[PDB]
Amino acid sequence: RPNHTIYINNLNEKIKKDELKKSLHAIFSRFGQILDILVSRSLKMRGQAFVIFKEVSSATNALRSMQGFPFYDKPMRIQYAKTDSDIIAKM
Amino acid sequence: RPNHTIYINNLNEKIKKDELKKSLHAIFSRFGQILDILVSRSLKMRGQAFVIFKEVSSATNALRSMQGFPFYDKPMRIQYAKTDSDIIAKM
RNA sequence: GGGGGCCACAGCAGAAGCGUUCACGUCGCGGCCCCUGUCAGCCAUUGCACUCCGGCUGCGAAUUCUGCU
RNA sequence: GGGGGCCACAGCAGAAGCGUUCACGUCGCGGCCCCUGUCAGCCAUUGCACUCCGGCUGCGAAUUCUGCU
Ligand SMILES: [K+]
Ligand SMILES: [K+]
Ligand SMILES: [K+]
Repeated sequence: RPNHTIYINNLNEKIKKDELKKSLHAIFSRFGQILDILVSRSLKMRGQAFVIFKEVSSATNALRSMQGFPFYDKPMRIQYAKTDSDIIAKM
Repeated sequence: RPNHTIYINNLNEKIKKDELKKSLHAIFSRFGQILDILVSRSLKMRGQAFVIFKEVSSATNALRSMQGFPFYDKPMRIQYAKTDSDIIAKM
C-alpha cells in the first residue's frame, strides 16, 4: 500500500528538530521532490519523521533504497504512512 | 593517610570542564578553602578530579562526608591523593 | 536569560578594573532565597502524525578608588 | 567562528528583515571547494594527575529588494 508519505522511526531522539529535518532532507532529496518533512520531539512523536514526496514513485524508491540505512548510528525503519498526509489528500 | 588533596573518580564524563569545576567547588568549599581543582577531559584523566584543600582536616571531612554522594546521577568515589600535589609540596 | 521576595547600603556624578561581547560603546558588577524561557545530566518512551506540551536534577557571571552635597 | 584556494562584484542613499548580542547601536549578512576552534551523535575508556592531544561521523551565523546616477 504505497503512499506519498514515508514513515520513518527508530530515529536518534537526541538530534534536535532543525538539524534532523535538514539531515533527512539531505539524504532523501535524491529520490525526488520533497513537499514537507514533519518532525516533533514530543513524547508520542519523538524518534519519528514523516517525509512527504511529491510523487509516490519517489517514496517507493526511498523506502526500498534507505531501509535500514544507518542515520546518526541508528538504522532507519521505513514504512509507508498509513493514511494520506493532509496536504496530499487536499491535492 | 590524610592528604591535602582528594582524588574523585566515577564522575560523569559528559560534564564539561568549566561546569564540572564550578559544581565540584560548590559542594566541597563547604568543608574549607580550596586551593585548586584540577580537571582534564583527556582519555587518561576524564571522569576524575583533584580537589586541593588548604588544610588536611578539610580534605578528611570532605572525604568522609561526600563518599558515595550522587553527583550528576553517579556516586562520587573519593580517596586521598597518592602523592602531594605540586603546589602543596612546594609549600 | 526573565520576573518577584528578604537582608544590607546617605544621595548624585565620575575614573579605572572587571562581567557579558567577534570586538567597541551603552548596559551590568553587596549577601541569601523563590519562581520561570533556554541549555545540560539522568530516567522513561519504538511511538502513524499533520503538531506548544513526559518526569526529576543542576547551571543561574563581574569591585576598587575619587569628587560634590 | 577562524585560516586558505577558485571564480563572480558601479558609486551614493535608504526601508523591512536577519545574523552576532542579556538586550540595543557600531559592524557583518554573493557562490563553490579545502583545512580547522567550538558544538553534536556514536564507539572506546573506572583512569593518580598537575595538564594541547583517544577513534569515527555530522552541522559549518546572516537578505529579497528599493529608488537616483
Ligand atoms: K530510541
Ligand atoms: K522526531
Ligand atoms: K571528565
